Amino acid sequence: QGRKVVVCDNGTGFVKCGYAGSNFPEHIFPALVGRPIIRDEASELRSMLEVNYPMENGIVRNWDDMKHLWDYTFGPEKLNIDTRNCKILLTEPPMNPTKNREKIVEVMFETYQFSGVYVAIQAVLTLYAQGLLTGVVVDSGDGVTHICPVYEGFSLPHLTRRLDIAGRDITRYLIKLLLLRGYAFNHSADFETVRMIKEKLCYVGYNIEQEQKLALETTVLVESYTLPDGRIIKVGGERFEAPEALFQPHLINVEGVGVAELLFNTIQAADIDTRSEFYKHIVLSGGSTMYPGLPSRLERELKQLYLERVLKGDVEKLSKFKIRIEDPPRRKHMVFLGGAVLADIMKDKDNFWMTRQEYQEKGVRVLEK
Amino acid sequence: MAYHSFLVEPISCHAWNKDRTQIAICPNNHEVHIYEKSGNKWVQVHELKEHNGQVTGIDWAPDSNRIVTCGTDRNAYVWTLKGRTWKPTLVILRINRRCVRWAPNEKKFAVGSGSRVISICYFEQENDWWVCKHIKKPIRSTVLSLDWHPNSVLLAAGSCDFKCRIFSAYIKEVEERPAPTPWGSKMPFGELMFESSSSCGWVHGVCFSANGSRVAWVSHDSTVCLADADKKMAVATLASETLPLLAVTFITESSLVAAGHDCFPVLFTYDSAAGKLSFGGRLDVPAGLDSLHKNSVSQISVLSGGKAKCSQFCTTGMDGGMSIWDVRSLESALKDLKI
Amino acid sequence: GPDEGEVDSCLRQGNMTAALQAALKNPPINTKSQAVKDRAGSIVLKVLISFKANDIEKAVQSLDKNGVDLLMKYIYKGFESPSDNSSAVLLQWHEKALAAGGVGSIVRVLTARKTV
Amino acid sequence: ATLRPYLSAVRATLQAALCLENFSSQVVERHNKPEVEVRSSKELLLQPVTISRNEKEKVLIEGSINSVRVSIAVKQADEIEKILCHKFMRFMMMRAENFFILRRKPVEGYDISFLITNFHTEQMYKHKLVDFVIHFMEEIDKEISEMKLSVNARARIVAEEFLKN
Amino acid sequence: GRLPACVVDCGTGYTKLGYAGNTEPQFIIPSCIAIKEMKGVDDLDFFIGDEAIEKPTYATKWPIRHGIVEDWDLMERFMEQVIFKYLRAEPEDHYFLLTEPPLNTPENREYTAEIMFESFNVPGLY
Amino acid sequence: EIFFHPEFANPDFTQPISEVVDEVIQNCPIDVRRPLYKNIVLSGGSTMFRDFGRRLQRDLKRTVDARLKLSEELSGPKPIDVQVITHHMQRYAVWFGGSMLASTPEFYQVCHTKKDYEEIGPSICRHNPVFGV
Ligand SMILES: Nc1ncnc2c1ncn2[C@@H]1O[C@H](COP(=O)(O)OP(=O)(O)OP(=O)(O)O)[C@@H](O)[C@H]1O
Ligand SMILES: Nc1ncnc2c1ncn2[C@@H]1O[C@H](COP(=O)(O)OP(=O)(O)OP(=O)(O)O)[C@@H](O)[C@H]1O
Ligand SMILES: [Ca+2]
Ligand SMILES: [Ca+2]
Repeated sequence: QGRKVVVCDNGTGFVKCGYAGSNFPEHIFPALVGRPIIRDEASELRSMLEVNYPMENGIVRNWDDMKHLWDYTFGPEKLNIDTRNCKILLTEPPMNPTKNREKIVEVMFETYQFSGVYVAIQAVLTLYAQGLLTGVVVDSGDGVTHICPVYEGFSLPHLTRRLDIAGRDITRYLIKLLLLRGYAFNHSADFETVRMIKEKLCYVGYNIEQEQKLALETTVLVESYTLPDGRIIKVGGERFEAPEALFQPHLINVEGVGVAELLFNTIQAADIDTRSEFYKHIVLSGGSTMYPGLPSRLERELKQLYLERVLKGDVEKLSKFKIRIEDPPRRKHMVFLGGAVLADIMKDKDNFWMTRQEYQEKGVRVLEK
Repeated sequence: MAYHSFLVEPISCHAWNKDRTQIAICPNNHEVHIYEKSGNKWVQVHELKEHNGQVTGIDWAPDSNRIVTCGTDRNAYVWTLKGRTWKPTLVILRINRRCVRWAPNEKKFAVGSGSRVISICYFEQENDWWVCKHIKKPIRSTVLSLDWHPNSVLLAAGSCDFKCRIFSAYIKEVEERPAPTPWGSKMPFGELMFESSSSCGWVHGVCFSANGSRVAWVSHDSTVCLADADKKMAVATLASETLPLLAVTFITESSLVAAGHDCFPVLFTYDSAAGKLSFGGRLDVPAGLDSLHKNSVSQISVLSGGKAKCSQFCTTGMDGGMSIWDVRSLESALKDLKI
Repeated sequence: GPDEGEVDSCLRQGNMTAALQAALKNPPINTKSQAVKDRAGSIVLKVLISFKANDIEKAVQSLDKNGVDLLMKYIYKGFESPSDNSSAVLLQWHEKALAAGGVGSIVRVLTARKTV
Repeated sequence: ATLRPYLSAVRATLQAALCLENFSSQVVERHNKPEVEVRSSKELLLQPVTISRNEKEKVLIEGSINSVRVSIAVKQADEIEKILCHKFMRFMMMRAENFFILRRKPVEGYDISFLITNFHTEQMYKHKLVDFVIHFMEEIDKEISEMKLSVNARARIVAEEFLKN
Repeated sequence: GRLPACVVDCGTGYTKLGYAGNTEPQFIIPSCIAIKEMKGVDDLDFFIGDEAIEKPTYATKWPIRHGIVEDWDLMERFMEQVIFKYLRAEPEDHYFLLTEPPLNTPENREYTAEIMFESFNVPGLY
Repeated sequence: EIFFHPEFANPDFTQPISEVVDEVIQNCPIDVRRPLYKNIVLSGGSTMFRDFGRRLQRDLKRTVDARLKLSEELSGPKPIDVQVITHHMQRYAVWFGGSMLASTPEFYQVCHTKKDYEEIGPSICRHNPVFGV
């Protein structure tokens, strides 16, 4: 009846698009515009192709590339549908400029001439799949690890922090770490390779002292891995020390205190009537939330920063503090599914969605927000 | 006495089909394999790569023809056959942290894990989704082995807390009420009906009888302990000179067979008269090993006959060999073995 | 702990079987005091040390399974303090105990949560 | 003092604490490690047992549900034998990458340390492993003695040759 | 400091040894070592360089195969004679810079480090 | 001539050195490709043969100019500079570079100390710093 609704998440590095209602994404392609100079369709050929990213750290840099990216996202490769005869729902990042949000709908009403549009907050959509009103949505993709606090369907822009450490930075940390270990890899040639190795064997440990101990003393953390060239490398403690920059951002020469310290200093910096509520509902969504062992470390450090500062040494008064974080099994793309749910729910619900006629008559900023 | 060399690595879980026509197993991998039997040689037919880690538990609902599986992937998959492809459905376990078995009712499954909470789970047809309520009362450790009783309302499980408790995971929204059992009258979801008295050794094995009168379990203190509610929940233990047992199952109402780190399937009988357990002996008598499997047994299910009169015993171990046993051949071999 | 005189009488009598059988009575395993456990361990060690080599088989065969486990545990506790060449006698005793109770004895010794 | 029954009780204890199994971490999400090494759960750690054949040479076994750590302190007769033992134990420790049943550092208060993991216990025969330990001890003794004799011989030859010129 | 370090590049077909800072190598020898066809100083009877190519009482062996080392002990003896017999410089009183292949393994670099630091006790290694 | 044509004495090899160098420069980072094609250094004894680098640079620049023309014919490009360097000590360059590195003061700062070797372990020699630029 509504001419097929859809949902598209255009992230920094990985774009995930799926039909509304789908429990997963119906197409997941790498976000990179490629050009030739000689006489997942672009990622296959990158050694001899000039690749560019339209969405830099969440924001769009080159509209001439973003337009073609949209034409390739709605093209006969992944979606294969008419933009003028189908509605859509895009995902936006927290702390985004009003100019960006305006230009988005502007280009979605004029360039693509869509008949339907429905934007929503990624921090809100990520919790929407979990079915909650108040919670902490922390997104760590390839651009930046922004920590957003949501409450009653809204996010305090004065409470939304951000750590400049992303999956790309994890890759660079792993590739830098392996070099010291004795091996040798290139900064640009084996980029995706290093990213894969990190995605595979690397992780985040709970007890850094005990993990370092297990690595130095025992030979149980050391695992082997085969490369594309056929040669094999054996990485040990480098597996965990590389992702450990997520907890302490001083290991990569960055300004900040750490994701755990950021979340904790943003938790105690809330209303005292909401402090016991926001500490019991924290949603983990983003590519960097698939690192085996992040949940335990977050819970532990969050426990530390509310027992050294909130309890101030009081051991007995530590148990009373609620501590419950949920690492969902489908947390890898909660932003997408959360949309795929919303777009399925508000498919034909009243008329709370931007129209083309309302975008052609008047108001490119026709946004009830 | 029919051992089949399938792989070189160890085995995780052993499952069978309704008519025992197909067998399913996992080889400590991110995927689970399903093989059938076409003649003397066996050949693989299905492969499921849904889980994202080493598969720990897997059980197949016979009448329902539907196999559920849950392991290190911190998730559960209620796989059902869809045409020529086994489609898996992600049943949320809701656990922040190694066992699974369907009920006799084949309507809800128990998922005992390291979250110190026996996560029972039924299928809500109202929301077209699986829900998992967690029974965590009086539970201090992971659920090694979980086995149902004939009531399909009371579950038994051994823990790393050196005890084998028999609690109730009865969801009153998926079945009718439960009749009065000898193990108690008050049966509520989360209510602890029974427990062990051991303070040593881990309860790696646990299985209830067919009559539902007695519940036995194997502890890792080189000791096996069977309890009978027929004699006011009397507990009868016995220390084996052999190593610890890993899996425990009953062949008859008074005769059980079990193996483990001893790497050799053993038989035992418990006299209701005196009220004590007795050892039958070594049913598996013949690398360098003196037995079929070159490692410890890891699981032991029943092929056909029931827990009152098993005609064939299926044994999976850490040796990578499928040990198919028969009570008839075993009784024809060892003449000094009273079942 | 155990009683010293009951063992001293059988020791004076020459009947080592009675002394060995009495030394393992009421072992301080549930006890929290390390002194009582040290005393019981030292006592059992003293009992086993004076014993002749060829006669050990009978006395070892006279004990029970639970007693074999308690003796194995006490021997493990005594093994942490090797002195006055008691290690050889404790070794022969460990061999006899191993042959008697099998791997189950030591397994029960390692799996034990409360012991001497 | 020294007997074969010592390495028989050692072999038996090694056989008893080779009953390990794979187990996931209960504290960390999707982590898997040796229980005996980190010692994080007191519920999974068994009572460690020590066996001493003498006041100088002994073997300490610390078992777990998912690990078995065996430390071995060999006999020290002379200073040269001690330096050689340290050097050989170190040389073996460096190749801990090859020996997946040994660890890079020796246990405190022991000569050498080998961590037999549950993963290592699942991909190698327990009987063959016990045999490997026993052979490790007897070979340690014999090889140490042979090395001593060879070294002494070399010193004698060099001294004689230098004196003859 | 006051003295000069030694430089040694072991190639497949020819080994180039000398002192750093010099215009040319102080000794450019062949990559082959003489051996017997064992206890005592049996390892001290080892000849390297050109004086091993055509030995008749001994056997001529090649160590560096395709840039990578195949037999470590032989290369060790060769470096020994290169240090004492060909260079004759105090190892404890001098540093050393060794060359690696393009496909040199990390473990191989580790082993080389072990042989150079533990046996020779070099004051510097690179 | 066996280098310029491997097909002469090897049935299991058909690639000429020109093609090998071309693929090596092309299969690497594009941003450093021009630099790799600019500084082509000959090392080892087997490269001391007369007029080797001349023919090498000839074939390389030939294929390069060809591909450039092909790309400029269908273009609805800048001059690719290529240079094969011939060093004076190209016979033993591997040792020469070492002698030139060890002569600098930085080689005393970069070289792993025996102290660090005994204190930390063999891993101290696992990563050698690069200086001199
Ligand atoms: N198993 C894994 N463990 C840890 N990190 C991973 C894993 N898989 C992918 N990643 C990382 O996640 C990043 C991308 O995640 P994701 O697609 O969820 O965010 P994004 O949409 O690309 O970024 P943003 O939302 O900030 O624009 C990659 O850089 C990758 O390194
Ligand atoms: N005057 C010469 N002109 C050209 N080639 C020569 C000359 N003399 C020797 N060669 C060749 O050079 C080869 C040795 O070269 P080089 O010294 O670069 O290799 P290496 O360093 O010994 O071994 P690797 O290259 O594996 O390190 C010999 O095989 C020989 O055939
Ligand atoms: Ca995202
Ligand atoms: Ca060379």
